[PDB]
Amino acid sequence: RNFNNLTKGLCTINSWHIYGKDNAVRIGESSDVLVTREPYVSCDPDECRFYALSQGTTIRGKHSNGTIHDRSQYRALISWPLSSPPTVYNSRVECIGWSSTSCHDGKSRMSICISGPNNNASAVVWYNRRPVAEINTWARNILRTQESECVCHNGVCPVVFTDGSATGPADTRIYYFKEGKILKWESLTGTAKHIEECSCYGERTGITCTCKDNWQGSNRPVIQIDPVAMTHTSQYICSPVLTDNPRPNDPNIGKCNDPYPGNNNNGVKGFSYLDGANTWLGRTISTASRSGYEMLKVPNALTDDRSKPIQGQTIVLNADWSGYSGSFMDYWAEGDCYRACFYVELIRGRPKEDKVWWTSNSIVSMCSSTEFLGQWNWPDGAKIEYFL
Amino acid sequence: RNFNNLTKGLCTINSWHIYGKDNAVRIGESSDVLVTREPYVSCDPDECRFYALSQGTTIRGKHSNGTIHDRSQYRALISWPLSSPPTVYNSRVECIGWSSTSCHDGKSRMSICISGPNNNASAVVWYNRRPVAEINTWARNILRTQESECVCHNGVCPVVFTDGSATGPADTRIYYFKEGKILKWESLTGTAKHIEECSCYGERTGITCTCKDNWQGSNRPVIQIDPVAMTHTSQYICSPVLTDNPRPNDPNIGKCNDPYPGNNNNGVKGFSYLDGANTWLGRTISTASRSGYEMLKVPNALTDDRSKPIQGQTIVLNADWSGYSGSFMDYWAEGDCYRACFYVELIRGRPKEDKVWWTSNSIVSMCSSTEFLGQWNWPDGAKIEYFL
Amino acid sequence: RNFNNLTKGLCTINSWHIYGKDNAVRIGESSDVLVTREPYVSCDPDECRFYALSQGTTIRGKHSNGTIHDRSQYRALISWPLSSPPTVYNSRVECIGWSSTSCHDGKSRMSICISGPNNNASAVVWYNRRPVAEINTWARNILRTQESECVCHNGVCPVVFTDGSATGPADTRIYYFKEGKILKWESLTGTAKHIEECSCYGERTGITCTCKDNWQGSNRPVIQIDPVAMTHTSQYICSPVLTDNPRPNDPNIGKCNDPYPGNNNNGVKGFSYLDGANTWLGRTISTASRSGYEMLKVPNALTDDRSKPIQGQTIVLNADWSGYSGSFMDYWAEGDCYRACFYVELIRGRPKEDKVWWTSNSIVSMCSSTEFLGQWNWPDGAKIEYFL
Amino acid sequence: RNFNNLTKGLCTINSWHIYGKDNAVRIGESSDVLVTREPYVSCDPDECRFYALSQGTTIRGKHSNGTIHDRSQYRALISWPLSSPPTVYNSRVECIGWSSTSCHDGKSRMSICISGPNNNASAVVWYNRRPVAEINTWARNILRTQESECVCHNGVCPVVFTDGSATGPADTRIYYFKEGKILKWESLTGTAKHIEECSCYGERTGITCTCKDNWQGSNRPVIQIDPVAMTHTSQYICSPVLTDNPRPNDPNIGKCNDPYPGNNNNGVKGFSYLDGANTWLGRTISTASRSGYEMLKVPNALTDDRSKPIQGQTIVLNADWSGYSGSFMDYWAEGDCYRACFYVELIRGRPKEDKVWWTSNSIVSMCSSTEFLGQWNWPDGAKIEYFL
Ligand SMILES: *[C@@H]1O[C@H](CO)[C@@H](O[C@@H]2O[C@H](CO)[C@@H](O[C@@H]3O[C@H](CO[C@H]4O[C@H](CO[C@H]5O[C@H](CO)[C@@H](O)[C@H](O)[C@@H]5O)[C@@H](O)[C@H](O[C@H]5O[C@H](CO)[C@@H](O)[C@H](O)[C@@H]5O)[C@@H]4O)[C@@H](O)[C@H](O[C@H]4O[C@H](CO)[C@@H](O)[C@H](O)[C@@H]4O[C@H]4O[C@H](CO)[C@@H](O)[C@H](O)[C@@H]4O[C@H]4O[C@H](CO)[C@@H](O)[C@H](O)[C@@H]4O)[C@@H]3O)[C@H](O)[C@H]2NC(C)=O)[C@H](O)[C@H]1NC(C)=O
Ligand SMILES: *[C@@H]1O[C@H](CO)[C@@H](O[C@@H]2O[C@H](CO)[C@@H](O[C@@H]3O[C@H](CO[C@H]4O[C@H](CO[C@H]5O[C@H](CO)[C@@H](O)[C@H](O)[C@@H]5O)[C@@H](O)[C@H](O[C@H]5O[C@H](CO)[C@@H](O)[C@H](O)[C@@H]5O)[C@@H]4O)[C@@H](O)[C@H](O[C@H]4O[C@H](CO)[C@@H](O)[C@H](O)[C@@H]4O[C@H]4O[C@H](CO)[C@@H](O)[C@H](O)[C@@H]4O[C@H]4O[C@H](CO)[C@@H](O)[C@H](O)[C@@H]4O)[C@@H]3O)[C@H](O)[C@H]2NC(C)=O)[C@H](O)[C@H]1NC(C)=O
Ligand SMILES: *[C@@H]1O[C@H](CO)[C@@H](O[C@@H]2O[C@H](CO)[C@@H](O[C@@H]3O[C@H](CO[C@H]4O[C@H](CO[C@H]5O[C@H](CO)[C@@H](O)[C@H](O)[C@@H]5O)[C@@H](O)[C@H](O[C@H]5O[C@H](CO)[C@@H](O)[C@H](O)[C@@H]5O)[C@@H]4O)[C@@H](O)[C@H](O[C@H]4O[C@H](CO)[C@@H](O)[C@H](O)[C@@H]4O[C@H]4O[C@H](CO)[C@@H](O)[C@H](O)[C@@H]4O[C@H]4O[C@H](CO)[C@@H](O)[C@H](O)[C@@H]4O)[C@@H]3O)[C@H](O)[C@H]2NC(C)=O)[C@H](O)[C@H]1NC(C)=O
Ligand SMILES: *[C@@H]1O[C@H](CO)[C@@H](O[C@@H]2O[C@H](CO)[C@@H](O[C@@H]3O[C@H](CO[C@H]4O[C@H](CO[C@H]5O[C@H](CO)[C@@H](O)[C@H](O)[C@@H]5O)[C@@H](O)[C@H](O[C@H]5O[C@H](CO)[C@@H](O)[C@H](O)[C@@H]5O)[C@@H]4O)[C@@H](O)[C@H](O[C@H]4O[C@H](CO)[C@@H](O)[C@H](O)[C@@H]4O[C@H]4O[C@H](CO)[C@@H](O)[C@H](O)[C@@H]4O[C@H]4O[C@H](CO)[C@@H](O)[C@H](O)[C@@H]4O)[C@@H]3O)[C@H](O)[C@H]2NC(C)=O)[C@H](O)[C@H]1NC(C)=O
Ligand SMILES: CO[C@@H]([C@@H]1OC(C(=O)O)=C[C@H](NC(=N)N)[C@H]1NC(C)=O)[C@H](O)CO
Ligand SMILES: CO[C@@H]([C@@H]1OC(C(=O)O)=C[C@H](NC(=N)N)[C@H]1NC(C)=O)[C@H](O)CO
Ligand SMILES: CO[C@@H]([C@@H]1OC(C(=O)O)=C[C@H](NC(=N)N)[C@H]1NC(C)=O)[C@H](O)CO
Ligand SMILES: [Ca+2]
Ligand SMILES: [Ca+2]
Ligand SMILES: [Ca+2]
Ligand SMILES: [Ca+2]
Repeated sequence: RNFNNLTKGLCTINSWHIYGKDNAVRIGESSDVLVTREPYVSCDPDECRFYALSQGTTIRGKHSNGTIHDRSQYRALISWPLSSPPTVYNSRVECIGWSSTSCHDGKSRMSICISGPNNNASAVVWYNRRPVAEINTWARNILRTQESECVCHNGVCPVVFTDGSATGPADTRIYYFKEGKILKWESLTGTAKHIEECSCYGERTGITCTCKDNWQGSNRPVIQIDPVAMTHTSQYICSPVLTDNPRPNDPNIGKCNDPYPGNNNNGVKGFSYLDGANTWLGRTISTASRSGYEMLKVPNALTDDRSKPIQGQTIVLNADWSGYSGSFMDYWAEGDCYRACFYVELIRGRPKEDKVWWTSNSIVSMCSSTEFLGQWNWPDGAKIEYFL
Repeated sequence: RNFNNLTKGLCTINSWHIYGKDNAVRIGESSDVLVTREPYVSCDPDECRFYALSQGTTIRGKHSNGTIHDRSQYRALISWPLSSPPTVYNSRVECIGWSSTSCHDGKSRMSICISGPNNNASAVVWYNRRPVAEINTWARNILRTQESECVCHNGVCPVVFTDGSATGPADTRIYYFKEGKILKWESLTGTAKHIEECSCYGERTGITCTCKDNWQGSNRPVIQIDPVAMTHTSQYICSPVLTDNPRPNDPNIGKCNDPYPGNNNNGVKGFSYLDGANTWLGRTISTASRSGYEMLKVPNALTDDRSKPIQGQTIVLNADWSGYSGSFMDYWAEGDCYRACFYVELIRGRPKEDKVWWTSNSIVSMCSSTEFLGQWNWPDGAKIEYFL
Repeated sequence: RNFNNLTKGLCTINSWHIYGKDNAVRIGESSDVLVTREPYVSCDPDECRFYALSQGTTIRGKHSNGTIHDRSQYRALISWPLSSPPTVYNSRVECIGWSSTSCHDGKSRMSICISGPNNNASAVVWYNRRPVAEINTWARNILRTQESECVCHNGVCPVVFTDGSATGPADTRIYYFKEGKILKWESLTGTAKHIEECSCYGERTGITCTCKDNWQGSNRPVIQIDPVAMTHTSQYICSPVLTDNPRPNDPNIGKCNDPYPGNNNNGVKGFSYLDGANTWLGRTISTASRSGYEMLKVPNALTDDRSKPIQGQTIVLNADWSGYSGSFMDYWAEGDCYRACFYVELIRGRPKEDKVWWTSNSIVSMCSSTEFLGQWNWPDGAKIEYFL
Repeated sequence: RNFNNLTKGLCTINSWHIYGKDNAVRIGESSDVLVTREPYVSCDPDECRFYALSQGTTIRGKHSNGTIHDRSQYRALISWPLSSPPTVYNSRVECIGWSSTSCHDGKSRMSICISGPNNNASAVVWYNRRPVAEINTWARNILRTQESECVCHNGVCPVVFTDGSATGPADTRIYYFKEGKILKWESLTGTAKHIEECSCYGERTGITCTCKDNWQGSNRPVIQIDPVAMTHTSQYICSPVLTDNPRPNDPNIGKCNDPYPGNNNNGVKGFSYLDGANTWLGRTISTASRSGYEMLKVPNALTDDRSKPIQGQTIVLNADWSGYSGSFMDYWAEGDCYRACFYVELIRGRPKEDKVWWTSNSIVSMCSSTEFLGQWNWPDGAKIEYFL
């Protein structure tokens, strides 16, 4: 086996096709399905799998009560076969904790989990299913990371972490790992003013991460990483097509180097593919809550502060609950280009559906097509009343 | 590994022996068995597996309510080990959608799933467990395909699709795939007037598909495909032994090039093995409903419009519910001939058994023997009353 | 891989040690454990597994009602990992039917299942998980076979079948298979007057089978098979230590060439290891019913009509229900001898425990030691009251 | 494959990081999780797994009633994937019995289980999943062994056994196995006065075991084994930091060659890493009961009868139930040193929580870091009230 190199460009994105869907909440009404949240997708050279943070209980289990909670000792990063639900019997534990990332470098997989109390959390870096390196909290305020896959080039796998305030300046670091060992880290540079939950993908240009500004911005910060030089830059998506949630209405001029104002101290993990005229942005349909999901083709969104959509695709109707979303690609697929993919977390239960005492989710996932495919919409599909 | 070539003839069929049976509905009364329909069987070079369209819920789950429905977002093609039931914990998702086919070419498996609304459906073609090609609806009216396995020769795997009316002329296409890529497609030619749900098998003569005419015919249309030239012909089974359901009583003269009249706008997926004096036809015993199943040896059924049975075998008693049936063979078995096999879907629940609110099925499967074996009958075996 | 040859003698048997136990009925009180009966054990070159005939329902499932029944369409030979219980999710179906045998030849496994009505049953012979040969009933009266493993030498695997009366002369045949194909069969010869459910093992001397005479005998018939010449002889165990059930009390003179009288038209599957001074016989402790199990060292039991025990070991107390028992060995273990092993079926439910409506079992298994080990007793361990 | 040699020293232990946690009792409230106790962890060259003694029933099963019991016929050593819970469907049975050890030698795994009545117990030694050797009780009083992993060097795997009184002088033996065969055994020598449940680890210095004195001592006995010479010595941890439970308060002078007095006829399995200035001891926080767990850095604890802690880490709060603890390491990890690891059994149910009728546990596990990591605490996390 050899380390994977990012040698291809993105395939032309003309629409999105269904890739995976687990119907976890439907099935979990009567099966031993683990309560999860913060899911993602990540590929090995021979298999692609679903990932999420378990809550250490099934949905029907009485311990599902209180699972709106973010950071218990009962959480772990688990993975399971593509489009199956996360069950007690099919889920593989990657590491223990309440914030994670994971990626395959072509030879083996690195997984990182953070655990601990708010003022004393630590990351453990696993490589080829063994713990290799550990990182202590540097700001003593909820050390946290991507909640979707990292990306590797020639064995080097950059990861974005943040430690510090969720509502003011924080201490963000980019770490560069190889075989689970720390090669280097650096403090965030550039014009992004707050960074959380980066969604990343790689292509010949380098590694691109679209993150969330939880503090003041409703445009998304972007970190661009060179995995060879092990350096990065940051800014915001310039486009006035705003993609955080909640968010103001779309103006006609966006902001490249500062948060677009209107909504403070909140946000949702999201993603984009920034590729000149082949640029597509994901966002919730609602500007107020985590409901609906759509993709919008916004040429040069990264650099053009006047850019608007010229094409789109609804993924989840506004009437249906969405949640976190993030990027991944099958770096080991055949062909001359990397096919852009993404997942959407479909959150069920609390806080929006409070007749149940749990919070969980299912997953839907799409990849790009060079065809102009007809669109459907993809709800979680569970009926809350059945759980009462 | 090499691509499989269709180098053998069919084994002489003198009777049928039990091959597989999953008892899924019996077991699912108290186990996490997924609700399915439209099942089939398909072999890899090292394993044969059961396939079906899941409904994204177990039978005992409250979401089983309403599963008579054909095309939800919660359906997926799943596969699972031969004669095991389709459980949450043992089922592998091949792709997402509500109409499917799948086949191994000797090197890897191609699976195709169609999803979408009626007017905007699309096929995604997967090869070696990755999405490779996509096909948009061409008639905007329920793009649909075989619901049983396709067949490959030297890497070329033909698949029959239909888009358009179920009750009038429609747009049927034969696609030719290799490694999931589209080599060619062509519009239906020949005398078949309506084509749905083709059941196919291969042998040195080429690929033979027995389909369903949903519009006017109660004889079955046949498509014969040359996978090297990538061309086909079509007609009907000439025999007056009629094999659709519902259907008129058997006359003494059949129809080779037009639908045999009497029953309109309905039908069931079925199959035959058309091999001169070694010809066997499957059909429901009832002419009115999907109940019973029998095999009948009808020499030269394809070409002889006077042909009648000379031997037969009951598979399912008329007192028991049947359903879809289709062909498959183990192309990788030892020996000098291909052993003909088939499955019968045993539908339980709605619409025929409406005291439950679900629709599901189990599977029984047979292969041919050169012996003249004694016959049994093979019911689903579940007691509906237990589910109340 | 090479075919296994029977090149070793039996290890000296000085006691028996615990080998496996699945506690299936205990666990099945609250888990998806399949109802079974007629279990056995059989080894591959890399793994040993438990085998049994499923009834196509779990114990807690409502379809467990009526499982005292021997021969439904819902039965199948399943296998599962050593000492695990037979669950819906871990059981591999080998073939469909209600009477079976199975054995590995060193390269692949042959499994045989018989299915059908009483007057029209048939065997299907599977090799390397594919159907290869079929055998129709020859006497039209419940074609039936060993219900424990067969044994192979240089690719030749003999199997004993019986078709015909259970209460008078029947038609017993010994078949010789290689790669699932029929090399030869022959009618029973020798002095055994009725043969059912042979338990077999192999060693340099050939293949030895201890069977059951269901008609008149309470001593056990023995068939000795030469797998090279493909010939056999038969007689009874000469010893007055009688080992069928039910049975008369032990006399002082046994019978070598005729049934020992007293009990007609009943019996239980059993086994022995016949090895001169290293001979050990298994039997139920009760002479009236299937309760208890003990091993007795009876020198030259096969040939000495006065032979009595000189050592023994209780396996199951008389207070606890037993059932079928049979022989197997790990032919692929290291060392200079084959270690004798056996299983005992521990039947729970009907007819003896009729407060439940089901019949099932668990398994306990022992192998021999050259040590003189202390003895325990090994009950099924389930409490019937829990199932009410 | 080659036998592993103990060529490395221990990594410097500056703190402990989370390694694994199964949340078994939480999950088992609504899933088919087996009741266990006496768990441990052990690595193969390609995977690390959790181990424990099953009770042959799930927690929700009615047979969980009475599982405080130590030695039934329904117990077995099982293993299952790291941090998954021990379920009916994912647990692999290693051998049958109620006292165990297991270890991989670099080529294959040896597992040992003891079963039998108190006066007639016996060990069966399994190697590469086959029974190889057996050892009869020598003192006829509950033959028993480590309840955590053994350690191997160049194919030789020492194991400590005890047979005889729990409350007076007993007969302890050290056995030396290779490929499951007995090379040698010897009677305990040295100054340790009573030995049970040794927790062992290996490094270039040899094999170090920290055991329990059940008779008079609240300091822990230590056995140091040379796996090449196949000889050993014994004494006690000299440190006045006492680590058994229950135990007296810590004095200022410990005892090197005799039990430290105050508590008789009780104890708990525990462990330490004895490595000069890199020495760390584990213990319950409570001196009265199995509650809490902490690690304490006690330089030269083995040899210094005045030694006190200079650093520590809380693992489980005193408010939470703990239980057995033991050592293991991944001998096949990359790097220049062996990373010390340990598990803590978190016992739930009887005798401390008697509103339920069962006794079970979950597992938490840590390994060492060269960083000074922030500490969390790791409770079982189940709510007993949910089980009522
Ligand atoms: C079968 O399936 C197919 C395939 O999926 C279906 O076809 C798809 O249909 C959907 C739905 O219509 C389309 O999505 C929309 O796309 C438009 C963009 O395309 C339009 O505009 C293009 C740009 O035009 C401008 O520039 C060009 C320069 O060339 C210039 O020519 C033009 O004059 C103008 O200046 C046009 O080029 C384009 O035309 C082309 O395509 C047509 C087909 O679509 C075709 O007929 C033409 O011939 C030509 O080829 C077309 O006119 C997106 O604008 C739109 O997204 C907006 O609207 C949705 C609601 O529908 C909303 O959710 C989005 O967020 C967005 O609107 C919000 O944001 C805007 C930007 O800030 C803002 O301006 C809006 O006011 C709005 O903002 C408000 O809401 C948001 C969200 O809550 C909030 O945040 C804000 O604050 C505020 O409150 C859709 O994405 C697909 O593109 C189309 N696909 C294809 C391949 O055709 C087909 O319908 C299905 N068939 C059936 C029968 O069902
Ligand atoms: C143990 O197991 C074994 C193995 O399974 C069992 O043996 C099997 O027994 C079954 C049941 O009998 C047989 O199936 C039937 O086969 C017959 C065909 O064979 C008969 O006819 C042959 C043809 O004869 C004609 O041509 C020859 C030319 O050679 C000429 O000689 C003759 O005069 C005549 O002109 C004969 O050759 C054949 O004889 C041979 O075999 C005999 C044994 O079967 C043997 O004894 C002889 O010596 C000789 O060797 C034999 O006579 C099928 O016709 C029949 O199928 C029809 O009937 C069933 C109901 O039973 C029905 O469901 C079928 O659909 C079909 O009838 C419908 O369709 C017809 C065609 O259109 C129509 O004409 C009918 O009116 C009817 O139509 C109505 O119903 C349908 C369905 O609902 C509806 O759609 C219509 O609209 C309409 O309403 C059976 O398949 C097996 O072949 C046989 N197997 C073997 C190897 O023997 C054995 O019984 C078991 N033992 C025990 C104790 O249980
Ligand atoms: C810790 O574990 C160890 C290891 O397991 C335990 O030790 C074991 O203890 C058990 C139980 O006692 C033993 O099993 C019994 O073995 C005897 C056979 O051994 C005895 O007889 C031998 C033969 O003696 C004859 O020939 C010799 C020639 O050398 C001659 O010297 C002698 O005079 C006589 O002529 C003796 O050699 C042997 O002595 C040796 O071993 C002794 C230890 O056992 C030792 O102390 C001596 O020093 C010497 O070394 C010994 O005396 C079996 O006969 C017996 O089986 C019968 O009884 C059981 C009930 O207990 C019954 O279930 C059996 O079916 C059988 O009895 C039935 O069948 C008979 C034959 O037809 C019949 O005659 C009986 O009347 C009876 O028939 C009735 O019941 C059956 C069944 O329902 C029914 O079908 C009939 O119709 C009828 O109704 C046991 O198998 C183990 O051998 C022994 N193992 C070892 C290694 O020691 C130890 O106890 C445990 N410790 C503790 C504290 O628990
Ligand atoms: C974020 O996470 C980090 C990392 O985990 C947290 O930092 C950790 O904090 C914990 C809790 O405080 C520390 O654990 C304790 O460690 C001390 C040992 O360190 C102290 O003592 C050292 C030795 O000093 C002596 O020798 C030196 C020689 O150099 C000499 O200088 C000195 O004068 C004295 O003579 C000091 O070196 C050390 O200082 C160093 O570290 C400091 C930080 O800790 C730092 O600030 C300094 O600058 C310097 O660098 C420090 O003073 C353990 O003693 C202690 O364990 C005892 O207490 C706990 C309860 O807390 C108890 O459970 C233990 O069993 C034990 O006490 C029992 O046993 C004793 C021995 O017999 C006995 O004397 C006690 O009376 C007591 O006995 C009673 O209870 C037991 C148990 O029930 C019973 O059996 C008996 O019978 C009896 O009833 C803790 O382990 C970590 O070391 C520390 N880690 C690090 C890297 O800093 C941080 O707090 C977190 N942040 C936040 C905000 O939460
Ligand atoms: C604390 O809230 C953070 C994250 O919030 C989100 C969410 O659904 O909004 C869930 C994450 N939950 C988990 N990863 N478990 C939180 N992140 C953490 C570390 O709690 C937020 O981005 C502000 O810093
Ligand atoms: C019919 O009874 C036969 C077998 O009886 C036994 C039993 O528990 O006694 C179960 C077998 N059940 C199964 N193998 N399924 C039967 N054997 C058969 C073929 O029914 C008997 O040996 C007489 O011929
Ligand atoms: C009998 O008690 C012994 C062991 O006690 C412990 C315990 O939780 O205290 C459980 C073990 N349970 C199991 N290993 N099953 C016992 N050990 C045995 C062999 O029962 C003790 O160390 C005195 O000899
Ligand atoms: Ca924001
Ligand atoms: Ca029709
Ligand atoms: Ca008898
Ligand atoms: Ca003690």
